[PDB]
Amino acid sequence: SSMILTQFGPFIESISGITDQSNDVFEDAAKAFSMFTRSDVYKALDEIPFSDDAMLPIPPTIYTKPSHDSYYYIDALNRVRRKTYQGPDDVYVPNCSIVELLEPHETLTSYGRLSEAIENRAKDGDSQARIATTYGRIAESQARQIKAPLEKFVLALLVAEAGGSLYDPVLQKYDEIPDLSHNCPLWCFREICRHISGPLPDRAPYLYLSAGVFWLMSPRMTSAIPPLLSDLVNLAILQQTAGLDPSLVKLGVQICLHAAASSSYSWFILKTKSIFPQNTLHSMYESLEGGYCPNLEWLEPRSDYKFMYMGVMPLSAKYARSAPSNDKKARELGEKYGLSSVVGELRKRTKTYVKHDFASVRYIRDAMACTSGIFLVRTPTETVLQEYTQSPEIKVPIPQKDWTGPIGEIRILKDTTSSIARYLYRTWYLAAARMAAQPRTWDPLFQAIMRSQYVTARGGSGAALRESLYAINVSLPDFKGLPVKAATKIFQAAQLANLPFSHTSVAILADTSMGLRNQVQRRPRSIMPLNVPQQQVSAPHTLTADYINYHMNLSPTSGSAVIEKVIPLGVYASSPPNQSINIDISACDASITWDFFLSVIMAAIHEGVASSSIGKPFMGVPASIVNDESVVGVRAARPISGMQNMIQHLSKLYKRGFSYRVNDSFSPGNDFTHMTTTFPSGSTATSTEHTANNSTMMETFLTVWGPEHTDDPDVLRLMKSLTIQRNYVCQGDDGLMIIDGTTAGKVNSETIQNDLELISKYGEEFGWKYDIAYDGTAEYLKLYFIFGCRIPNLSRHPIVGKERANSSAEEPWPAILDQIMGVFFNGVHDGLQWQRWIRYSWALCCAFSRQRTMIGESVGYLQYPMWSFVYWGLPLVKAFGSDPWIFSWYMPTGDLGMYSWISLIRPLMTRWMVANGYVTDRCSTVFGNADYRRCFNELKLYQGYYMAQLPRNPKEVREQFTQALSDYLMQNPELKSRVLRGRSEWEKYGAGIIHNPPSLFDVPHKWYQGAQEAAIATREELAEMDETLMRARRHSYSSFSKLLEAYLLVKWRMCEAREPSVDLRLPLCAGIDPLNSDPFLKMVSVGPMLQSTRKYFAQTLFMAKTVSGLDVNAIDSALLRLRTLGADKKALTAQLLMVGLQESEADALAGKIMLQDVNTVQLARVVNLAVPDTWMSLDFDSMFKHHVKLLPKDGRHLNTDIPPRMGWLRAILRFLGAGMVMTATGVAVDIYLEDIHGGGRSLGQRFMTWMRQEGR
Ligand SMILES: C[n+]1cn([C@@H]2O[C@H](COP(=O)(O)OP(=O)(O)OP(=O)(O)OC[C@H]3O[C@@H](n4cnc5c(=O)[nH]c(N)nc54)[C@H](O)[C@@H]3O)[C@@H](O)[C@H]2O)c2nc(N)[nH]c(=O)c21
Ligand SMILES: [Mn+2]
Repeated sequence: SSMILTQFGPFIESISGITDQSNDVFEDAAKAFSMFTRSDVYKALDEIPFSDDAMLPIPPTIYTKPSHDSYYYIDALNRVRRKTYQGPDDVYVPNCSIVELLEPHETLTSYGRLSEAIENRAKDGDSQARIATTYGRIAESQARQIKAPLEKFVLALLVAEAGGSLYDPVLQKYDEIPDLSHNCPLWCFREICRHISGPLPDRAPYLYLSAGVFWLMSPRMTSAIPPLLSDLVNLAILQQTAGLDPSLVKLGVQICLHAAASSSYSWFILKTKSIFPQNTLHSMYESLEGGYCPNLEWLEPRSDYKFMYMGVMPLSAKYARSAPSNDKKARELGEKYGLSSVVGELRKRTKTYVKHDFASVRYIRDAMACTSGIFLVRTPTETVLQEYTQSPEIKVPIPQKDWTGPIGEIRILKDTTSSIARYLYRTWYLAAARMAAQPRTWDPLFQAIMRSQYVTARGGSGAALRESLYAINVSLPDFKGLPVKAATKIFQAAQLANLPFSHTSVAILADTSMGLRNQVQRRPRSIMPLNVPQQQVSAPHTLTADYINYHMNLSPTSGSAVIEKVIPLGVYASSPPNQSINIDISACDASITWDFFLSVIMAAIHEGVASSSIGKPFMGVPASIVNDESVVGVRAARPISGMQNMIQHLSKLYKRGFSYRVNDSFSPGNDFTHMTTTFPSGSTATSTEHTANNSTMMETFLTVWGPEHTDDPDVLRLMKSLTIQRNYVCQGDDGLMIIDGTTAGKVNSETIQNDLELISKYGEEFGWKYDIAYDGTAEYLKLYFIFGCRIPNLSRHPIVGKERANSSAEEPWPAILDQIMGVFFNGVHDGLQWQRWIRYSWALCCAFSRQRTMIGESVGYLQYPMWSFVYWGLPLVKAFGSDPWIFSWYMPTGDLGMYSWISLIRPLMTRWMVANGYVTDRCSTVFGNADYRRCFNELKLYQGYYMAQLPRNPKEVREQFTQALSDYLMQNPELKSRVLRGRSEWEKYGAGIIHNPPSLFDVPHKWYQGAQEAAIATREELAEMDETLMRARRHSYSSFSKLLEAYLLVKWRMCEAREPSVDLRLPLCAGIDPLNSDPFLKMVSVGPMLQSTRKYFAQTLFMAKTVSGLDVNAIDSALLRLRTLGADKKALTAQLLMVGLQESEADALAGKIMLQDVNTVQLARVVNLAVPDTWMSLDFDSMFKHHVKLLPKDGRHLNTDIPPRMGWLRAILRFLGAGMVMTATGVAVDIYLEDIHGGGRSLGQRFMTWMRQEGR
């Protein structure tokens, strides 16, 4: 596009596969991006000759909106509240005018901020002004839920799309993805915005600033415009990068337009977010006529979550959707929110898919990508008042007469009881007893670990803890003058370190400060962070819960990444013969209260733990005496253990309820403490606890309640065939009920429906509202599955979206780079069209790679070379004269990735350097006669490589602090004695061998550092970071890292492509089909990762956990390095003593390590090699084992042989080979070791040098 094509022409061709990429062009393009004014982006958009198919009616009511005033009021407690009109949910930001409340900005006369007068008038308690300030502040907060200005993302899209269709190297044809003239989201963006600016020279409807927003002073501007615009941009990019059906995309825009047309965008999106999934995913195959699905076997023990692929299951009518119909509800929702045309259009299209195949799952995926991806926002006041207000309705309470007299704070549940609580009790009692009986529980190291779990940089309600203690004349050290963020639990630990349990006890009842975090397609999550003393006392609860989840049930301990959400389980559960019910418990925290659960759980633990903990303190808490009115009449003083003493103090808090301090920053005058029985989300127990009750109640239902409430033979059979150990997987409030079918097909839908209704009624008995879904679909941990195929949900990963719950300003450049790289990796995992996605990312990165630096009137610029992004993981499109698109997005990160792409075109690079004057008489074992040193410096390859490795963020009372922390951790004398023994032992057997000895004595320093890096950076500090970056760019190098220089000595031969590991007609991941060549062939040739990645990697460490503050992978690395470096057994023993272990254990594990055959992944850590995040979804284990041959294609070579004592080389060598195979576009190929320049022996010594030199 002339304007665009004129300014980025050369760069546009370098990322389209037409021209080689070069830092000169990359950086020129970067300069061009930064010099582009916002209005120019809109002018560029004006040049696009949009097509009629990219247009649709834009509701005039989007622009003319009411005054915010009728949407708020002042309540009885003088809190600015949101006035409700559409219902209990209608509490978000309303769609109203905004210009009347702003004062023009000094320099940007066309933009304005909330009037200083209104705010000050609000600070002065005026009611009308408080309301206007609230609305103004919350509208802004809504507009800030993005990573950066939308104009950056649009400009990047224009620049990358000007490259036109992309030629697929494998399919050997150009893609047929429509050009921007057909992009309805973009057309809307341009039109809506143009209509708003009107005659104004400024085209941007609002400006996204570092801490706030300014709105274009147009009477046509609305508080709903930013969210609307943000959705459009995402949809614009996804249509070009995921190849989304343009027609499905228009439906999505329609929905957003309707949201802006309503009285509240966020609210409208919340009420209609189910449209696309319900009418596609949840209504597929009413008529199944064919296609294939996975046939997996769930290996034993089912708890390993390991699966094996056995082939494909031919689909027929026998498998058509049998679950309840949702047509009625689906159409009702549409009719009610003015979207029936969209519902019906979606229903009509869905019924046309009578075969389950790539085409159909892609259809679902596409549809599901259209849902708004905004991070919903509302004031903290509103979140508090809605999420902490109502308790659960216990329909069948525990009889009052079923409790004994008190034993301190608790009451025992009689065994006479008829309550079903009876079972909840036994289970926790049992677990507590076995937990407490474990010898490890009484190991000082174990207790240090439990005491360190909550010693972090995160807040722990510091202010309130200091006040509760102040009220009893217990003043904590201030550490006046220490450069650390005081509002951290690490700081809290330091303050409490030398105080007895008895002095801080009262803090257990102190207020809890509320936090907040916004979510996509969901209402705000509240964050109630307990303080150190509260977390300490919660240990018994947490431990018993872990014991249950570890020994008594089938449960996930997943994070937020797709790589750790046991994808394999979903495939299995959703694959016909099998069926899965998605069971969930809504309002979980508010349902785990004292009346039923907590009073029972506290008692069961307090009693089940009695004998094992008899006369000992625990984690710092002393034993004591409690009032005993247990047995009727008699009343004595009863001795209890430390562990019991904890439960004793915890019960008081649980029983009393929690006090949440709410400081609504967005609502002037909204400061208050709110009491509620709703469970804390920031307790070490929360998740594990909820997981334990989930499985316990489900178990009780399958064993007792259910069977006793029906005589239906079939329902009794179904129930009896299920077990929480084999058919029910849970985590927190989410659960998956997996019903293995049979040869005779799947279990009767009606029989399942009956047994689900029983579950529903059963929950009402103890206050749980089960959110059960039976729809032929599987849902668990936010991943969606149908017929064994994963459906990535693109709407949940907003490209421009970003969660900003507070008013603090965004992190300083270049933190945005990490976020952009994160956006890129989401695309890889979500399976976007690889070429279009790669090209786009390059444009996006380039658009953020340049930042203006100020140094006292000296205007300069920080510039990250294109090579820094390669290092971070972004694959090259074409360089050094190579063919285009030969590099896959599965190229590893850092050194391993650098090694991979370089090895792929090494000869080419050499040939290119000479052809361009980079020649020397000096011959290189890697680049021959190529003057690589002068080449890599001139094209900033070394600079980018080294710049990519710098931090992207600024960085007597000292002895006192570190010492306090030290006392906290080294509380128990036995632990210290262990570490010291290790130290004097390290001198004799380990010192000199390695210099990276991990040690408990390090924790205090690691913690101090953490409390420091948590504080806010100073202006000067930011400068030092920039200067560090500029220094690295100005310096000239002569080599890469020592490890990379060593890998480059290794050469390979790529041979025969691998045979398919799975059927080519089999849909595993929607979007990953024959139309997405690289990802598809990789999936097919390599094969999917069929085991939980947590369970897999948990097998690559000698020790699962350690003190919070040390790295388990680091300890595992130190041990393995000492072994490799020839150190003696006693040296590993010394290392293990320094990390808290007992001599007996130390000597044993150490002796075990000396003789163990370490697997590829675990041993590879000796040189810091890690399995790439992007590979986690594929069967990398198989690649290392059977597809990276270390015996040259034609036999043994002198240089390839592995020296007798260097068998550990094979591990490292496997990673290098796999690196090249995965980085090469197309099918995974068998790679064969061809050469090692100086031979294996010389190579091993080279790595040993690196090993012993670390931290020197
Ligand atoms: C000053 N500074 C800002 N950020 C970050 O910038 C953001 C908000 O800032 P802002 O309004 O203060 O920053 P400006 O980017 O500079 O806005 P701006 O008005 O954007 O840039 C000014 C003008 O420079 C012009 N320009 C850009 N590139 C070039 C170029 O290559 N050559 C020439 N001749 N002009 C250029 C262009 O006209 C443009 O309007 C913050 O959030 C920070 O994170 C910094 N980050 C680091 N590490 N170090 C810094 O010294 C620094
Ligand atoms: Mn669920």
